[PDB]
Amino acid sequence: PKSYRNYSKTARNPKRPFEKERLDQELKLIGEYGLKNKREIWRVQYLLAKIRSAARYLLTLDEKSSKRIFQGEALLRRMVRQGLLGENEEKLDYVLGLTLPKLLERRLQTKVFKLGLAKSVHHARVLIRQRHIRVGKQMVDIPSFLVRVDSEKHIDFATTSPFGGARPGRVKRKSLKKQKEKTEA
Amino acid sequence: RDGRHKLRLTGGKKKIHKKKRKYELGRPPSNTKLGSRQVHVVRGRGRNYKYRAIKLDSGSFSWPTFGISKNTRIIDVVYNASNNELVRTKTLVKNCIVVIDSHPFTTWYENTFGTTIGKSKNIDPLLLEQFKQGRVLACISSRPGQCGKADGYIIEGDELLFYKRKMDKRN
Amino acid sequence: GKGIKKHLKRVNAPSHWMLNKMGGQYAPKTSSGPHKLLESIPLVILLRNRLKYALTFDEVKMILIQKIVKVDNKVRTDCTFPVGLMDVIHITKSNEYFRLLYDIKGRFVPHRITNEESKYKLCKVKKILLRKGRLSIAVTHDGRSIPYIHPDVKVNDTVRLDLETGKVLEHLKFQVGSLVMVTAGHSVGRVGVISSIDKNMGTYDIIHVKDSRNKVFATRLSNVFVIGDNTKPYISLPREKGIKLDIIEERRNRLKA
RNA sequence: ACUCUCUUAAGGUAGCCAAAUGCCUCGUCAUCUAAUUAGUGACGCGCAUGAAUGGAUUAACGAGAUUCCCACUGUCCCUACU
RNA sequence: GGAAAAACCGUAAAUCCUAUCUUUUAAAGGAAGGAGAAGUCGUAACAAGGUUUCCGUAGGUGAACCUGCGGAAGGAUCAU
RNA sequence: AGCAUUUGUCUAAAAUACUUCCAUUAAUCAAGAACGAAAGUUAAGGGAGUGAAGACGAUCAGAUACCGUCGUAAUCUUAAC
RNA sequence: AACCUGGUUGAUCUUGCCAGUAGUCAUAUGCUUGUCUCAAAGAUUAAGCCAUGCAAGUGAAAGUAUAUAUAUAUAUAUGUAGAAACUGCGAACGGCUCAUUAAAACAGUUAUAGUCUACUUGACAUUUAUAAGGAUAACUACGGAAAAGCUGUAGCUAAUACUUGCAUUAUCCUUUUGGAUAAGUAUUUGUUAGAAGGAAUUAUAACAAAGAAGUAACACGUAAAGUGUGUAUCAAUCGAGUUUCUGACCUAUCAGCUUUUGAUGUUAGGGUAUUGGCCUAACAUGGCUAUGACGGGUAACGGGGAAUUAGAGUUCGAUUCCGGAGAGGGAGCCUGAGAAAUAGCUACCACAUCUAAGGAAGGCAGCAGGCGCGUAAAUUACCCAAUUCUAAAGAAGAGAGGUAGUGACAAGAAAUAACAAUGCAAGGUUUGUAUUGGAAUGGUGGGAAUUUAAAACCUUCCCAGAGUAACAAUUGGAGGGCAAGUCUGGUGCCAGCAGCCGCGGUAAUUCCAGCUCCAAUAGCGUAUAUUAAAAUUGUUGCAGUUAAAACGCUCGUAGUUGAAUUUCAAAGAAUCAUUCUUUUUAAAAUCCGAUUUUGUUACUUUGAGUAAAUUAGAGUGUUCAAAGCAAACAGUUAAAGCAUUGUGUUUGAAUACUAUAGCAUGGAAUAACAAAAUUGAACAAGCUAAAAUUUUUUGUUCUUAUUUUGGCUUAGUUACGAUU
Repeated sequence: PKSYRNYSKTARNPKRPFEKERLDQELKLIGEYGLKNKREIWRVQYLLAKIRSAARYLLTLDEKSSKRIFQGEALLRRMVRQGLLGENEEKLDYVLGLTLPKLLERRLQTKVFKLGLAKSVHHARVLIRQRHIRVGKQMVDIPSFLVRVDSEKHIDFATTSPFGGARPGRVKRKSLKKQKEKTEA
Repeated sequence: RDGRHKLRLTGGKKKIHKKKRKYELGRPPSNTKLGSRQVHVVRGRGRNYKYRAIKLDSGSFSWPTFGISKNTRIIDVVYNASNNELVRTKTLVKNCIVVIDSHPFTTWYENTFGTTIGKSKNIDPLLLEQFKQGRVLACISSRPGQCGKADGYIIEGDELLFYKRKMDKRN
Repeated sequence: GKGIKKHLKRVNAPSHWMLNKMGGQYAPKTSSGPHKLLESIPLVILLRNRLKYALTFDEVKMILIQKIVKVDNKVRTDCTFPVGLMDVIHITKSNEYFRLLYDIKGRFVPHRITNEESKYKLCKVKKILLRKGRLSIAVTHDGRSIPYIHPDVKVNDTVRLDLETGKVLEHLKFQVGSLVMVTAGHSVGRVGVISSIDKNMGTYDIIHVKDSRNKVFATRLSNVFVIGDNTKPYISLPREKGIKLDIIEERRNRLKA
């Protein structure tokens, strides 16, 4: 019989293909955050949009309503965990206020570029794919990992990376130089 | 057989699917006549055993008014409530009117009270007049086709009058 | 043909079995026995999926062959045998006694019980029949037949029952001051005091139940289990004592540890 | 269709058909049949159709004319007996 | 006590005959609609379109149509 | 739809007026029905004028048309459609 | 994201369509394809046909072993194995398809006081015996037939198979006790008597008749007295049949259908497991229908649900679960608790295999695999380890099921460089870009570590191991719609393109190329269907003077819609100035001067009782995500807690929704409806017939008599009685 494991679309295709202002804006966003495809923007956009929809539904419901207080607080707490909303804000209209650069700012590649390590957004993206990064206690190669607030304090190098001091350099060149030196001497 | 494949309440001809199920049954009908006791075992659904009497003659007959029973040979079938065919053919069915040999009852009464429990309810003259001539009108109550024996009661009073009038204006 | 159905799909099995989506395809189907299918657990689930003394059905079979499990004072032998709404599970190797109870979310937990209280159980009577020679007998939700019951005990009264003799020690009236436990309704797995009885001709009868936090809910008479008299519950209740937190508070409590 | 032309009292309209009306003719095309000078439907420059000399169609009716099909049979094979 | 065999009701497959319905589908000839070209004959409609148009209706005609009867203005007049 | 001479007879109608009566009886309405110009049909009368048809004379390259002269059916009453 | 543009014209504004756009767990197909996870897959066409192979069996204390094998102690004792076979239990579930089928089946919702129910559970039984009767298999012998899961004789022999059949307890009396007497479970009849349910012709108790069936002539060795197997009745249970209510697609160019042949009812039967025209007989003459019956259509199994949605919605649902239906077409049957069973059976028809021709055997919509049909679809794989089932139940079986193989059906994650130097470029030591040149790394090849039923993959580690990082990104476009070329050649109204408008007749911004540029990207085109866009199907929410569209006109039945009116208010506290909340204010009945009840229904509120998967949704760093339903914590190995020298500890798997119908429930408004004057009451008085209360005639029991309460006949008395 068919498998019971679920699956879902991450993203929604954009409608109205060639709308100039939107198109140029998307390119501009790619320019800043180093994403490969319009698809990466669209998944992030879809994710934001779902949050906005949920918050919108919640804000229609009346104050002091039991479901509303519970779900709204829970969603907002999840936003705090994500690092989308600051401490001072705590109200659903700041959830509505969430905005697409603010969300991109919480990508792991962005966080690395800001913290250092790499010298470029693009450099950070390749560095993450080539397995040099670590969130502390766990290693990751996915540049679309999003950073939670309690994990922003432990970005590091991977301990099995060259920069971690593992196998220390290029095997080829170092061996060739050592063999030549031994032969020569 | 049972419960479908006949017309809709509207008068419509309802369609059929669902080929006949065993639990419908509709088992073949049994006559049963007057002769020498002969009975066949039937195996009904869920291992319910039933008894098919195909011939009988000797029943359990009750005088209701005194609440007592004696076993008696049944002389003849004389009237049936439904079709005339069953009585003509000499076949028994539940509500049928037979005649019983009254000597057991007569004997019982003479032994118990004297003269030809809740004592002395005083017979009835019409019934008594029948009683002298020694063969008395009775209604079978049990179901021969189910129970393998035919058991009944002596007719009385108003019921007696009704059956006598119908049975025998008069042709 | 068109016989009885002996299989049970894992998805189609009750939610309160608490089985996963991806673990094979068929559940244990409970054998016929002293409690209804939808209102029990099969012994396999109890041993493997709840207690975790087996990782496989096979290990359950190995455990069961050994006469070290006893339910209701007697050894059991079939894997698919029902645990029952109120009973005593005794695991003889490690000397452990469990009484089976509902939590406050709607599923069965095996609850650690002392040796002394382990020798009795609580039986709801469902019916009382008059059998030959004018001798009454009561009929329990525990599937068990009770000879020579008091005429003072009626249909919704529960009864405390020994496990050595199978005879009655005492009984708890269904009087409107008695502790009641909810067995299968929407609000299953709660305890309250019985506020009020409403009797409806030809139809379902509803009873209003009050919580220890003074919250009120109603429930259908069919699924109401008397559990003590106003002094105390007559068996030891599990951790949350039949009292249900409301969701907001529950989540607030969970965080605040 | 359209045009010219001689000419009539007027130049066959609505219809209709190789019809009991068609010489040429067993007309041409279908269809019925195994083979159709027969039957039926079409077609119609029609020797020589056609509007109370009635035209066209018709339900019912026919000791009417005509063809085919089914049933049936000594009509026939092929006669025999009485 | 009992196998073979039969007869009767009752289930009732199946085979054939009609009858109706259903579905495509053939057919001489008839008669439409469209598509295609630079073909023929006209001048019908648009202007008072050179007889105002159009309606309903009936008859006629080579076709576009014309004519009768009664309407309409979407008429060419909102008016002594 | 339609209805214009005179008087009579039989009919309906609406408005107004009304310190008159009834007390929601209503509104619009598939179904169904009544009436329904003109032409046309069927039948009897009737038949002046008008006048599809048709016949001619013209006009036109042609005219089965516009125009002209004559002219059946219809146009009128009764009775049906 | 509750969205629009191009096309009627010389130019314009409308109406209106067509064209574009996006999606589509929705199929096909074209090109290309490096990774990794995830995983649909011969349904639409033929419920068409099938070669070969496999797909249901079963014995670990415990019915039957002189086939046979074997270990201990002294031919004997015990035992232990055991091919074979009877017997037992299953094989009636699964799995598959979706042809049939439109009040049918199905979903919710009843009912079963109308019934059946194996395994399992708990109660628990009544009218020769130190141990009974055969007859049969395997087996032995002789055999037959081309061949079949063919079977003939004759001789044997067992069973928990088949078949007989053996006490003893209870009731009444003197009075621990001494006597006497009874003694059939269901089932069925007749007669009565009468712990519960809303209601009993019910449980039940008695009397008089019949009466199945049973209550161990069975096997182990269990507790430092037990178990198996069989067994009557009851209950429970796994369930099943009927059965109440309410809910559906298209069609009126289907309007009257149904009743001899049961249609609708009544009575009586028969039949059923039981109710019933379920079936027979007799009798009624009904039942259904424009609120759409009866037909026809459906490329229609139903539902859970799926896609698309701002909100309404519209389309889809062969297909994971539930339920139904069926096994080539029909029909009929046996066994058994359960079957009108299809890897049970018999026959016919339609197909069709073997045959020496006499006869025999057959049913893939089980899994593979083949043919055909087609637009359209995978291995004659490996394994019972998990998941479960069946068995005489650990240990055996299972193409149920898992695991791989095939797999660009879908879905998630993700490479195809990065970077520093210089040189050049542009900016007010900057930003950009062609020279160089050391680092970083998968993909990949090999070995392992591991994983695993077994192997492979995954992950992990160690070797190898990029510069034209040739370890080479494609697809479709570039007038408008619509983002990007009035660039370069060829063609020359041809070839062609072009969804649409249009382009192509010698400068083609559209063809055919090349160059450049652009969109999306390991994916992108095309076709067909379908949803949005479509407020172009319009309830929300259209249009009808003239664009499409007011019936010629009126009456009128169904339908839909329908004036006003019967209980107005007053006071207090909280809170920021409003808001929310409480009190009292007519009248009758009822309960001890005080206390509490008062039309029906719609409507509405709460509730109850609701399968999960799905879906919304809380919790949870699967490496991330798609996901999953888990997990977390301390500890180089012990602390800590708590148990009376022992024991890891905290745990999570919420919540909601689950028609409109049905169920309970508070209600003031809004609606209905009931009640409602050619008259109808309400009460006080009196007479009268029914019941209750007190008394009681007479030697095992028949009467009678006063009093009191409800019903009825007859004058009075009331704010007596009708909204505008």
